[PDB]
Amino acid sequence: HQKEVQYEILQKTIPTFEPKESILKKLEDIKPEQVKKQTKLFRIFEPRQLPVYRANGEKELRNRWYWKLKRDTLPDGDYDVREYFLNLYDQVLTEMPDYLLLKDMAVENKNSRDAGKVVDSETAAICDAIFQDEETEGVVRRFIAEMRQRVQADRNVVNYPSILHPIDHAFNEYFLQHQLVEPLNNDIIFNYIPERIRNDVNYILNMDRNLPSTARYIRPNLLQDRLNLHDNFESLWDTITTSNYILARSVVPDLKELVSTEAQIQKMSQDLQLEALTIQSETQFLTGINSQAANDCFKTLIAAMLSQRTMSLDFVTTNYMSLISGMWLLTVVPNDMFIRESLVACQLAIINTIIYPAFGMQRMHYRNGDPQTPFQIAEQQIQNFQVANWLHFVNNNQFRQVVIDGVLNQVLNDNIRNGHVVNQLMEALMQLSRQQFPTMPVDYKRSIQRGILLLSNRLGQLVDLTRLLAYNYETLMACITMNMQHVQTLTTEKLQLTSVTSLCMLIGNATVIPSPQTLFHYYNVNVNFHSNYNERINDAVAIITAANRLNLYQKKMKSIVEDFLKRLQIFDISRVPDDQMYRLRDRLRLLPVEIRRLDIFNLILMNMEQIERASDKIAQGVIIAYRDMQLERDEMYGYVNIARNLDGFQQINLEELMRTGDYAQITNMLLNNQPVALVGALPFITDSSVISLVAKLDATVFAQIVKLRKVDTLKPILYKINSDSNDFYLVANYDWVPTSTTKVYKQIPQQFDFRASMHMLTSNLTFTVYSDLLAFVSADTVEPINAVAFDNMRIMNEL
Amino acid sequence: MDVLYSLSKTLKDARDKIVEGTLYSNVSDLIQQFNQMIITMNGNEFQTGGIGNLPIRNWNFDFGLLGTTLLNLDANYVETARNTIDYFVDFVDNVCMDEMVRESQRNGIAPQSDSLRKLSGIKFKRINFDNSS
Repeated sequence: HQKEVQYEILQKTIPTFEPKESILKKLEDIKPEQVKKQTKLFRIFEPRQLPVYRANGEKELRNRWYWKLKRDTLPDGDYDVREYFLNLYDQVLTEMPDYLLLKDMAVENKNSRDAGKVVDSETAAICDAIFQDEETEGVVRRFIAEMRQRVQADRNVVNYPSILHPIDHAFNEYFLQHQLVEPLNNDIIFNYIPERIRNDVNYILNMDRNLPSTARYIRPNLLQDRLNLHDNFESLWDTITTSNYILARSVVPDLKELVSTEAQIQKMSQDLQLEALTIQSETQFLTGINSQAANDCFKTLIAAMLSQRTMSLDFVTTNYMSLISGMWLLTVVPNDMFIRESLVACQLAIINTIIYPAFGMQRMHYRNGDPQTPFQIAEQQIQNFQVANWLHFVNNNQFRQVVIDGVLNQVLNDNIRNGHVVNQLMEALMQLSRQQFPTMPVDYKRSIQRGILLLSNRLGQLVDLTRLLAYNYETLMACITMNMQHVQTLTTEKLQLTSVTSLCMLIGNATVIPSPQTLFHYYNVNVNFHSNYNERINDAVAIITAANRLNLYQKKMKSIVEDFLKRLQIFDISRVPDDQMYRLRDRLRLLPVEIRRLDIFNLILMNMEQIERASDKIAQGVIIAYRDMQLERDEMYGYVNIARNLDGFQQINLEELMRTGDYAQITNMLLNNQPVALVGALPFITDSSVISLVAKLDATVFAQIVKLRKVDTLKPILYKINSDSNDFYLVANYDWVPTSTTKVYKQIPQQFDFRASMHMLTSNLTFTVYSDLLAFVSADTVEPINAVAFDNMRIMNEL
Repeated sequence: MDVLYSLSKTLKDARDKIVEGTLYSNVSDLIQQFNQMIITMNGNEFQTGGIGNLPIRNWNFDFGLLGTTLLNLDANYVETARNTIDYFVDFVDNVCMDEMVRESQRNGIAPQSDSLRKLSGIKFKRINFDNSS
C-alpha cells in the first residue's frame, strides 16, 4: 500500500499516459506534415465604389473605387488590435499553402478578345467591373481586353494576370516564391533509405517505379533537438523514452522455433536437483521459464537499448539460475543501460552467491555509493584469468557514442556484435564449474555448478543469440532519426531475470531479422515524430516571438507551451511539473524563428498600420483642441473633423492610461481645458447632422473618462456633413465656417489604381506531390537461414 | 587562436551593433553567437599574467543570456549587454597580453599562456565563428 502511494506520487509528475501500450496508437497516428494547397488568392482588401463629394459638400454624380477591408472586424483598443494581428498571423500560418498551381484558379476573362484567362474569380469580377465603368481610361479598358496569360507546357510554367492590393500581392507572391515542394527522383528516394540498410546484404532494395520530372515531395524537418529535452527535463524525457520504448517493442521481431519448454524444463529440473535440496522455495525456482518470457525478454532488451530507457533488474537472490543468466545479461547488455542500484544489486548477488564463494574469498562487504561497482572491485580482487577477464569486459562494456548521418547512436563493442565475448563468459563460468566452493555444502555446490554448466553448455546458442540481438539492434537503430541520448530515467522498465533465463535456455537457431516493411514503418514513424516535433517547435517559437514583438504583455506563454506539448501527442500535459513548463518556455524563447514564419510575420508587422487604418470602425485617435478648428473638406465625407496627424498636441496613450489606472493627468487636462491628443484604437460615431455640430456634441464625450476612470467607452464624434445630411441647407444657405473643437485622427482610404494592382502571377503548370517515398522502394529479404551479420558470417551458425 | 579571435570578434560586433533603438533583426545572429559564447564560457576559471609586471588576474564567467524577444533594442538590453561585454573585453585583452609576452624555441607557433591553452580545448570550439581578418 505504502509503496503504491509513493510510486503514485512520483508518477503524477510524469506526463506519460498511464496505459503505456496505448501510446503506440498515439505515436502511429502522427502523419506527415499535411500538404496545404491554395484554392484562391489570399486577399485582405477589395475594390469598392464609394460616393464622393465636391469641396462644397455636394455628392458627385460618379462613385470612385477605393480599397476596403473585405472583413472589417478590427477591435477597439490598441492591445486588442495587436491581438487581432497575432490572430491574423496564426490564420495566415495555418492557411499558408505549401505549393500553388495557378491554373487551378484560372478563370475566363469575359472581356478578353484573345481567349484570355485570369487568376482568380475575384480578379475576374474586378476586371469586369472596371471594364464596364464609364470613368475607366480607354487604355486600361483596352489592356483588360488584351491582357493575356502565358502557358509554357514545355517549361512547366504558367503566368496569369491578377488584380491584387499590394499587401495581398505581397502575401501571394511570397507563397508562390517560397513553396515547400522539391523535385523528386529515384536518387532522392534511394538516399532517403537509411544508409546502413542500403549496405546490408540481407535486404534487397529495388526501384521498380518511374518518377516523372513533375514529381514533387516535401522534405521532413529532421533537425536535431533544439530544446535538449534530454537535459534537465526529467519527466518529459521519461515520457519520450517510454514512447520510444513502446514503439521499439512494437517493431522488434518475434523469436521462432524455440527449444521445447517441456524438454528444457525437465533437463533443468534433472540437473539442478532442487527437490533434493532444502530450499524454502522449491517451486518458484523454474517458474517464469517459457517461450512468452523469452520473447518478452528479447523485445524488452532491444527496445530498451533502442529507446535508451533505463532498465531495472527484478530477481530473487535465492534463484541462482537467475543470477547465472544475469551473468550473460551483464556480458551482452551495456551496464549503463541499468539503474545503478539494480546493476549493483545483481552484481553483488553474483559476487556473494557464486563467484567469491567459488574461489573461497570472503564475501564482499560492498558499500552503496561506492564509485566502483561490485564487479569492478572483484576484477582487481580475483586472480583467475578467465573470471577476471570476463569481469573486465563486463566492467568496460558501456555504449560507445558515434554520429552516423548526423544522428547520435549508441553502439556496442564489436565483441558483442560478433558474439565472440560469450566465449569468454563461457570460459569464466566453466572455471566456476571447476571451483571447490570450499565451505559450501556439497549438494548446494553441485546444484550451483550444474546450473553454471546449464548456461555453459549452451555456448553456441548464446553466441547465436548475442549476434541476433546485436544485429536486430543495429538494424532497428539505422531507422532512428533523433539522437540516442543516454540519460538515467526517472522510472525504469523492469526486466525479470527469469525472462532472461527463458531467453538463454529456449533460444534455438532460427534467425529472425526485422522485415523490410517493418523497418520502413519504424523509420516512417520516427521521421513523422521528429518532423512533427520540429514543426511544433517552429510554431511555438513563431507565436511566442510574434507575441513578444507585438508587445502582447498579457499573453501567457504557458498556454502556447501547453499547446505545443499537446501537439507532440505523447504528453499528458496535466502531469508536467511547473518548473519544467517554465524551463520549456525559457528554452523556446531563446530559439530563432524559422525563415518562412518569420518572413510572414515581417509582412504582417510592416503592413499592420496600413491594415488598421483601412478599418471603417476604429479611428487612430482624437484631438481635443478647445479652439475652434475648421472642418476639413474631404472627398470621402464632405466636411469632416478629421486630423491628418497629431502634430502640435500632447499625446496621452489610452492603452497606458488603461493599464496604469492613474487618471490624474487626463483628469487635470480635461478639467482645465488643456489641448491634448488621446491616442489609441477608438470606435467613433459618424454624425451627419449639422445641428449636432452646432450643438457641439463632439466636445461632450470625454467627461465619462473622468467619471468612470475608464477609456473603453470613449466614442468620439466624427462629423460627416454633405448634401445627404437632412440639414445641409444650414451649411449651404448661410455664411459661416463649420468648425469643431475636436478632430478624429483617422486616415483616408487608398484609391484603386489599375496600374498598381495588375500583376503577373507565375507558378508551375502542374506537378504531383508524394508523401510516402518508401512506397517507391521494392524491398525483399534473404531467407533467414542465410542472413549474415556485419562480419559477413551467418547471424546464427549452430544451424 | 581561432577561439580567441572569435571571442574578440564577437565582442567587437556586440560593441558595434548592440545599440539603443536598433532592430533586433540587425543583431539576431549576433545575439545567438553571443549567447553561445556565454554558455560556453560560463562555469570556467581562467588565470592570466604571472610574467614580468603583468598582474595575476582571475576570471570567472557567470553571466545571463541576452534576450531574444525585443523588436527594437532599448536601454535595459544595452546596459546588460554592455556590462557583459566590458567583462569579456577585459578578459580578452588580458589573455592577448599574456600570450604576447611569451615565447618558445620548440613550439613557438603553439599557445604559450595557460588561458589560450585552455581555450584550445574542444569544449570551446563552439565559440568559433567568422574568421575574416
